[PDB]
Amino acid sequence: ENIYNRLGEDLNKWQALLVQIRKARGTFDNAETKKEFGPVVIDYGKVQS
Amino acid sequence: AWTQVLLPKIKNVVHELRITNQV
Repeated sequence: ENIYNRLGEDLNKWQALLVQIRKARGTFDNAETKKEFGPVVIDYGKVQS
Repeated sequence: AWTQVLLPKIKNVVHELRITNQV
């Protein structure tokens, strides 16, 4: 409801944030299960689903 | 011989099924 009130009657209804949500699906929705960086590996395995 | 192998060293070809944006 907060989002609806903030963006009530946007370009049409939102038309903007619904666009960046698909981009925010990044760092996510990939066959990659754990992000490696040097010797530090962060495994987003329990939350992936 | 290659044909009957299909049905000679043959490489194993593999492909996967995944899902993205629920497709």
